[PDB]
Amino acid sequence: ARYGATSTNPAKSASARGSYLRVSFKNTRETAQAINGWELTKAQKYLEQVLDHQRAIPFRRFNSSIGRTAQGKEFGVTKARWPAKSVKFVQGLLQNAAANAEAKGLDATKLYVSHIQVNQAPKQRRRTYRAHGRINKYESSPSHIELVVTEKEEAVAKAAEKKVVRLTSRQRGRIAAQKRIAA
Amino acid sequence: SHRKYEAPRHGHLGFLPRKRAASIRARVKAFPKDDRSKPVALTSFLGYKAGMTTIVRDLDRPGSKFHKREVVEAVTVVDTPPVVVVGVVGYVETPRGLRSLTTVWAEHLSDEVKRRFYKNWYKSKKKAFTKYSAKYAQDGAGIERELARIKKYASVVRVLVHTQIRKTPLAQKKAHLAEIQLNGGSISEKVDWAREHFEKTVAVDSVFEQNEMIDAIAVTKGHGFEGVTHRWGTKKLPRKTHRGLRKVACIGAWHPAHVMWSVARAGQRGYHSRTSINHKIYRVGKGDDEANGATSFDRTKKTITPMGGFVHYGEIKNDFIMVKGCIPGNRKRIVTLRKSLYTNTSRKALEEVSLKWIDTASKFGKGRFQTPAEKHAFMGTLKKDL
Amino acid sequence: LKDVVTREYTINLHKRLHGVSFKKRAPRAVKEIKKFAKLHMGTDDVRLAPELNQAIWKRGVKGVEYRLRLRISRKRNEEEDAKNPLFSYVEPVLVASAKGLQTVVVEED
Amino acid sequence: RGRGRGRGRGRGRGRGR
Amino acid sequence: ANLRTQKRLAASVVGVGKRKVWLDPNETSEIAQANSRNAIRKLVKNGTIVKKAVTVHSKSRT
RNA sequence: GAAAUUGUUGAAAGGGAAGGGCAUUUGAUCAGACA
RNA sequence: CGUGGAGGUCAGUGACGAAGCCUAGACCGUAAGGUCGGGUCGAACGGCCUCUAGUGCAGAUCUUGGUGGUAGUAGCAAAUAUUCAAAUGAGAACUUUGAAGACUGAAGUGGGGAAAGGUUCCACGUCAACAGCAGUUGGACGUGGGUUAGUCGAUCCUAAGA
RNA sequence: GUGAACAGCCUCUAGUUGAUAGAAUAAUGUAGAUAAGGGAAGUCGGCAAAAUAGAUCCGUAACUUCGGGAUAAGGAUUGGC
Repeated sequence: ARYGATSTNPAKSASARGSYLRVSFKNTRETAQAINGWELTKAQKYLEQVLDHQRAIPFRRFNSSIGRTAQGKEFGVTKARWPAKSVKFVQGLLQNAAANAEAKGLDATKLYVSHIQVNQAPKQRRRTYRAHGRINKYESSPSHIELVVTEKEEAVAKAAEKKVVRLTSRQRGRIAAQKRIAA
Repeated sequence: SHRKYEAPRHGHLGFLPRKRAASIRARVKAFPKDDRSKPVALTSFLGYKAGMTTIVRDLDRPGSKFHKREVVEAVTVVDTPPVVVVGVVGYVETPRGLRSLTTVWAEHLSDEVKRRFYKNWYKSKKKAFTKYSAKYAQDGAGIERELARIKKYASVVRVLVHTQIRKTPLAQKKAHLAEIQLNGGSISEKVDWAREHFEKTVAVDSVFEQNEMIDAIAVTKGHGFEGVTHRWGTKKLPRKTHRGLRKVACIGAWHPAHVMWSVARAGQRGYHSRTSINHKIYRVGKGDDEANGATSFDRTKKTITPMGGFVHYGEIKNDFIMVKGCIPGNRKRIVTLRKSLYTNTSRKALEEVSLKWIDTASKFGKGRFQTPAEKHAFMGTLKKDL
Repeated sequence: LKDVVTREYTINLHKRLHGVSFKKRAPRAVKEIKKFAKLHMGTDDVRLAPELNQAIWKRGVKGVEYRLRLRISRKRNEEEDAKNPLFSYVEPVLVASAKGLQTVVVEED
Repeated sequence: RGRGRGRGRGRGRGRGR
Repeated sequence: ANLRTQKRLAASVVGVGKRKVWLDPNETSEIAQANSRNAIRKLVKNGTIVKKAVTVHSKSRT
């Protein structure tokens, strides 16, 4: 339990997570941000085309000195990549999250991903060897991945505030003057 | 301090920036000034650069050593199929410049023109200029009201022409649309000349003629990213130079603390728009006449295409213009031939050029024969034919 | 349209290995045949017979022949239903010289 | 330390007079 | 399977190097069960492992 | 289970820095007395 | 004004929640600070009158520990070179087998030893970490097996010496 | 095997095919090269590079401690049958 900041109904939702996964944190964040809010049935088809180099994952924040490509025109960006290792981990949790839906009794035609969050994990330490007999760090950046799928609903909330009226003595006598004259 | 010695500037500062052109077709920035007494005629033409060959002619230049002597000169061959007028455009005078007012198109447009307006022509429904064709379905008042506005206003009138790409050996299948200014008089007659020429073809001999000095406007052959040694022609560093020698040593002084715009730097070379002037016309050929390569001194029955055709281009089957010298741009490139903006009387022009021989040997190697019958006569018979 | 067919092609492998490094010509000729079979058959899984691999590597890395006579047969995929239902099997044709032959459709006789 | 990072002895480099 | 240890035993049993030991690829199921040198001698007898005679170095031009 | 640091969500601003002081508008929010 | 501890006092507060922490929530003081509400938390803590000190940090190329921008950037380019099919497996550019192409060219990338290492040797099982890609593989991990002398050496003799 | 040769080069026995890969072939690099006419005009300076090169035959100066200098310098020949 103890997921991120979610504003969905827990009754009509299903969750799945994965901890201490040895994948790049920067590569996983771009794939998580390129899939948030999408329908689950369209999320799984889009991720399969990334492995076939048909569509690309737009890089928005961790995108310094990335080579630009022509497949970013769909998302209005120039720099995009195909992080195949992170997609195979993200789609491995989409399959697990979708499997928990029929156990809870959720019809798969209306699931869309509403919350997905990735954050850093404790690092695995190794070392490299540099010139003049020096030793630097050589570390991985794992991540914790969690996502929640939720049923889509429409026509939620009518009946806004009542907007109580505050009138003064002179204004009540003014609005009663047009009423006795016209509509 | 002073340099050590004075040296000339490397390169020309007026040709900046050296960036890629915005289009493959070079723009016509200037047109010859209009003369009201002259009849209505075109000011430029569109063609495709085929290649180059060699001409032998007599030199008529008094006071020179090669007078009444033969010389060889390199010439360019430009394939110029007749263009088709598809519309007219009028320009009114404004304190901010020239402004387009009304564009009137023809009733029927070929698929070559419609190919220009689509990027996915194989997927489109080809609906271009379908509702505009309903303006000709009435008595004609819809087009005439837009045409009478060009006679009153729009002191500058330009015509819309397109190339017949299907008459060339190119596999590009798409016409090139351009604006050509009409140079005549009586502005009303300019739109009457354009109205009669809708869906009509004008040849190349009606615009240009023999011994005429013209200007060539085209896009330079591209070369991609280039170093500073070839882009600007700077001196190479000695062999002892560490970290490379094909560079510029000093790119600027300490003060000002910025790199100036006048220093030589690496970047894109080629694919620029250039305008070469003072090019004499040597031949105005015909596509419906055989023996284009023949001359009144050679008399042999042969056309201008070399043995095996032009390299990377093909064979000429339409009208062509032969231009002495070099033309910017490589083969298969759209070019715009334009008349001179001034009357030249330097005696390099005004001479009548009469050729003696046209070289038609193969440009795929060291050709030894001009005609296929000449190859059979010199070599006799072979094993394959007999 | 599975329509299993078997044809015999002639590939101009001299023009596909032009300006290629001498230590990569034979490896790239294997990749060019798989690209050749993908264009004419449409299948993504292309299997090359070990006898045809001996024909490319007959004269070392920089010894690829100018023309090769091949036989591409399109079959049905088995063994746990991979992504495509059809694959292409390419076999060599033992002739004196593959110089002057065109495409011939070989019937399943 | 190694053959690089030369600052001290010099033929015409720094640390002269 | 992993027939790395079977090629090492067959080289010493036959008496040649590892470059001249041939293992049947269609009969790889029963080669992996031969863990001792006594069973390796058994496969050579029935033709599962052959000798793979030497490469000819002709001296005719000499 | 704090800070540096990071993700998600929500709110706001952004023409070669950002942050601050005085004054007010706008938005959000809070209090008092109802004797 | 604030901190650690000490004497006295408020027959002070507290598992019906003490201390700590969080809080563009509130109040008091010119300020150092103090108080309250809410969230979290789980066992001790405070007001005042006095005593006492290892008693207040933004710096010292401070110490120790942790984390950033740079940045998914520099880079993973010597030693001529790999390719096809099958098998195994959740998964194969890298494992195994077959076939092909190559190299070390016998002052070798061959077969043995000395110094040194100490179980790396062999078998089976395993893939979290390690093998700066990968891995079903490994000098890795886990469990076991293995070194047989009257003739080979030490042991004996003496050299420079001790 | 070639050759004077334990040189270089190719092969047999034996042993490896292990050094992160894939796709393209911009600039600038590292390594290897070729250049018309001139031939050190370059540069502190022939730096770097180029030329010469094995064998057989001919020929070989000044000087000298009479031993050398000397492969002096300078020329010709080289396959196959």
